[PDB]
Amino acid sequence: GRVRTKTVKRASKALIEKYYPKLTMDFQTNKRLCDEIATIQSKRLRNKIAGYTTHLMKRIQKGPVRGISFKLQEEERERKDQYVPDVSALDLSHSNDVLNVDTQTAELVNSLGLKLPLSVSSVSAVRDRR
Amino acid sequence: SSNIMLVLRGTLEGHNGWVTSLSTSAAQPNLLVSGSRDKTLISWRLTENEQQFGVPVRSYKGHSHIVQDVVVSADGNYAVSASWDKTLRLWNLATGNSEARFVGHTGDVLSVAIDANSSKIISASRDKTIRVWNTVGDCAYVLLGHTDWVTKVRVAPKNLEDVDDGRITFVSAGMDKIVRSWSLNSYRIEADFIGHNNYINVVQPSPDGSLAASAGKDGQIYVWNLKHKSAFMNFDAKDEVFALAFSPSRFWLTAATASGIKIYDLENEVLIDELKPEFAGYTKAQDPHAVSLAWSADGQTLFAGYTDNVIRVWQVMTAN
Amino acid sequence: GHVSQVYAIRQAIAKGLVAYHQKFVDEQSKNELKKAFTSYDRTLLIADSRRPEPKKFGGRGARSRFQKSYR
RNA sequence: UUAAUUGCGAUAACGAACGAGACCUUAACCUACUAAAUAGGGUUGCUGGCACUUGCCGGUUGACUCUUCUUAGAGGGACUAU
Ligand SMILES: [Mg+2]
Ligand SMILES: [Mg+2]
Repeated sequence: GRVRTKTVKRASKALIEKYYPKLTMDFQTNKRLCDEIATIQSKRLRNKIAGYTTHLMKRIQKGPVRGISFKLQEEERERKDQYVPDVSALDLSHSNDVLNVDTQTAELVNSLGLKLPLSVSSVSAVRDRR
Repeated sequence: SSNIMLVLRGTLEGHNGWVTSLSTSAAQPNLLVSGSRDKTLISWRLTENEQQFGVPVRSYKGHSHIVQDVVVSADGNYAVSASWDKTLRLWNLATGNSEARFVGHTGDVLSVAIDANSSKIISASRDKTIRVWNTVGDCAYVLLGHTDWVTKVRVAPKNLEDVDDGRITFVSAGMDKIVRSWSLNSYRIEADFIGHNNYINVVQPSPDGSLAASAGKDGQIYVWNLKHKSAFMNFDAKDEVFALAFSPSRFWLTAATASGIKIYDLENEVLIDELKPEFAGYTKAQDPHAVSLAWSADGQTLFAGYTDNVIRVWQVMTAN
Repeated sequence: GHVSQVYAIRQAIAKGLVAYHQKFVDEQSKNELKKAFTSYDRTLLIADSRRPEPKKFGGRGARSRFQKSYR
């Protein structure tokens, strides 16, 4: 029945989020790091904290996990977010500069007073039986 | 050019923790002292008979905690062990008993260095300090200048410096993200080296003593000149380079990446070979990486101490 | 007591042999002795960890209890 | 899921407090440190006996030396570690 209650989990989360570059995969090195960079009163709690910190580090190494965040992961997320394709996904770059619309939206374009390159196609009002 | 292949020839089983460090003496080529996480050193006698490349000779108990760095003496009869109990131990390689117990570091010792002759012991510890001891056991100097842990200190061998100087030059590095040079007689500072993005994990001067190779977390290996005090080159390992080692014969750098062992050919500035042993029953995400590297005296065999508690030796077998 | 002393002598002799072989003989001999030993009654080199449980009030034994009346 | 209102979480709930846990005592493990005629051991004395080969089992508050066990301080050690 080892569940590692609030204190160790929160402390390890903060430890990772403030000291990821210094943390390692090894339990003993992270134990010394916990001794130096954090004032854990007892030593059993220190050991539990280092153990859960190592476990969370291993999970992070496997991949990105919920809850915890740090400078490197947030910067990588922002870099992936800033991705914008140079090629266009709109304005009829595909389908040889032709968009497929039915009659109704064609009349919409017409009555709007605008002339856009359209391509009429009936929508076969028969509906699928699903 | 130099179509040199290296093949694993033996496995030195017998340790019970990660083989953290290795050492070999030039005078005695068939002896290899290895320290592990099992708080014990082991002396190995190398046999050129069959599958096993060596034979354990003596286990050196007496260390309470992790044994990090191991250094053999120049003559090949004494070995200095640095452990995680804040103490250093000098061992007779034949008797098996300890001679001296160096005490004084307030943090667990991470690395130790032997003098060029048998005069001084240089030790690096987590207490941000370096200590210079006699062979008796007392501490002669307390070198400061590092604001964080010092992980590696290995002496730059004096090759042809003028004739003779009686001056002892070495390098030091750790989590201060710097590399420092030190000169001894007196016993004061020398030039600096600031190139690492992350903190330095290990440094190792070249066998001649004019090239210093440093490595860190980001896998950014730097090569510097000490007698010229300038950068020599820079590569990226793109993994966690735990340890690195020059080679006596070839102009090479072995690097213990978190994925395998790279070898960099220095003259051509291009890596040539990669070493990844074949384990069984794993998930390819936690394969046991190398933590200790040591070439033979001639430059014919390579010893790698892994986290799987095993020493593996790659013998150089040039298949034309 | 008697049998506890006997097991103590067993462990003392085995550990003395192993320690002597490690100290002055050879590594291989020591590991061979350990393989011969630990493959038989692991206690031969490892001290037993089981030891008596402190007694508690309300029970004449360390874990037993008194009888209940109930009426 | 946990021994646990212990956690992972989902969420008109958000942050918190007591309890549990943490924490102390005790039981381990320390041929690593400090040491000890109010604890033990070795060598050597001075002796007893038997063996006769230099060895065995003893006695002595005679000396030198050591701390493995016995002690108790600072520490290490396990955190479900791989
Ligand atoms: Mg009873
Ligand atoms: Mg003791």
